[PDB]
Amino acid sequence: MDVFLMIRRHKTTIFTDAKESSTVFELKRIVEGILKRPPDEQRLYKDDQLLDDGKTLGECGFTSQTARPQAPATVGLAFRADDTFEALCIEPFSSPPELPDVMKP
Amino acid sequence: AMYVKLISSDGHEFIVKREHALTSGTIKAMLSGTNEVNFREIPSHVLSKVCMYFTYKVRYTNSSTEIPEFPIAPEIALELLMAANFLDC
Amino acid sequence: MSQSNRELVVDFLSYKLSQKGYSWSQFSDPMAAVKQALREAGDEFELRYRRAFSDLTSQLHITPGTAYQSFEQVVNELFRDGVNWGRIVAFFSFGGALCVESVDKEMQVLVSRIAAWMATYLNDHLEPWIQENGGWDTFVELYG
Amino acid sequence: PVLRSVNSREPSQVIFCNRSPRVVLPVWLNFDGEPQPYPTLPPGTGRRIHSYRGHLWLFRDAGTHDGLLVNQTELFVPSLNVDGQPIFANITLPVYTLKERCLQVVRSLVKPENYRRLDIVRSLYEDLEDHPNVQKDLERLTQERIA
Repeated sequence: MDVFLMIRRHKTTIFTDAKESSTVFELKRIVEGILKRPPDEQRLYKDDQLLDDGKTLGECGFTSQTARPQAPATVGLAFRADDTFEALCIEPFSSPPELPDVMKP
Repeated sequence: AMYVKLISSDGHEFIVKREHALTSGTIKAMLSGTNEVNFREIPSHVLSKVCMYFTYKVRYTNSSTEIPEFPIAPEIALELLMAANFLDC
Repeated sequence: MSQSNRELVVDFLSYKLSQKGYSWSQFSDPMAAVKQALREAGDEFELRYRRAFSDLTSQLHITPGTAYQSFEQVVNELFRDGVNWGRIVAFFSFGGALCVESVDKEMQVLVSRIAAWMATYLNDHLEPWIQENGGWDTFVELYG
Repeated sequence: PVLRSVNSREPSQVIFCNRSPRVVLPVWLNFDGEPQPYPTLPPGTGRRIHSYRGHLWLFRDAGTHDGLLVNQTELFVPSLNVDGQPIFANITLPVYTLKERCLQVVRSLVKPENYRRLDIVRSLYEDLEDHPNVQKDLERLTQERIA
């Protein structure tokens, strides 16, 4: 069963899919192919929870009812930097303008 | 497969599959005229929703599954309408 | 006055037969205002409800032995919810269509029978309503 | 009258199945070619209905008149039942274009008197005002008889 995700770091968002039985490490391989950094230099987060490389995407909470094509689940990404790691930082999207009057009830 | 980078007007980089981005005829023309497209007047909160529509159309087109609704909040509907008219999708 | 209704039946059947090329004389044998009014009304009904003619043509296995059974079923369902002027001209248009098709299928023996079926039903089950609604003069005013 | 039900009088058990989030209005094209509305189907519900072989059915959003699909196509023609089991007419959402979906959401929030008070290109006023209806869809389906 497929789950649809948004891998997000800083001002970068990756739209990808994976099997629900796919593991977090395998998802790191997908990130490695795109952003050219290996899994050992990655930390994937669901909200603010660190995900083990051994758990499947379903065991982390990414099911077909939470990771849908029209509403993908968000996975955080942090890269290794020198002897330490950088903190998780996802810069938010822009904000929509105030709802115009003709659209209000 | 191959990926392309769609850059919003506020600097957000969206990395989608090239097949999915080619849903828009405008993006297919911008790419064919290298693997990046800069949208000078599409904000990130709109371009993100457009990318979600690409992964939504490719999954459910020609599929016999029960298709769910593509949701559009009222605060984004007017800008998403303008973006879709420009991108032709 | 009873057989003044018979005159209408014969007049309307002669009219629809002469539209197809057949004479009433080959098969048997103001008042002119109601005949002309019922003549024009049957033609207008025939134009407005052409599908009813097509649907009935394709549903009635018409046969001299079973023609009366088919006539009574059609007429009884035609007046199921009561009678009105429009249905009465449909009753006339049905008998006209029944006659013209009987000549087309070379069952001309039914042309006289149909006229008696119509005259009988018209006297038994329709004349009470007609006189209660102002007679045929009311029909002519409503049509003009 | 090109698109009309055939008066076959041959019964055909059909199950209208609403596999969409919309309140579905089944539309029957009569023998005269006109569309007639039938009782609506809430989302997820389904009724076993009596129709006839050769009849034509369309399915619409009962409120916005958005076009829906039946068995992946636009029209439904019931057939004779094999083995006494009914024919399923599965009504689903089509994958709308983003533009049309956006037009749908805006149409449901702005009264038609206020379409012009929105700040968009004038071509989007005419697009917002061209509501989906059954009549325009029929004229397209009739003119697609060519080959």
